[PDB]
Amino acid sequence: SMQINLNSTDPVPSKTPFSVSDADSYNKKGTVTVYDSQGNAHDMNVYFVK
Amino acid sequence: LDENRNLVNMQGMQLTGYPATGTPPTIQQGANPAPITIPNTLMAAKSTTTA
Repeated sequence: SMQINLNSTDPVPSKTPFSVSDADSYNKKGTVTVYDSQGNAHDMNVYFVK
Repeated sequence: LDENRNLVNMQGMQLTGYPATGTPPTIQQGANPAPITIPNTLMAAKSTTTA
């Protein structure tokens, strides 16, 4: 569970579609972590294009 | 600054932060804030492509 709120003065991210971390390609970034059965951890990035 | 110039308190512990990265450095608000370093670095010889 992760919740976001936005203001719509944002443009199209000029470089569309989104890509991992190129700076113009997302209106916001989000991060959250998950787990698996080995006991590892992954980190997830969440991005928004509007 | 520590001797790596990672910012630390009286007991060497790293003052984590949201990293301005990319070029120009852009605030990664919401990335895991982690140990922040102020190391001196060359001012990149980057072109005058548009002036």
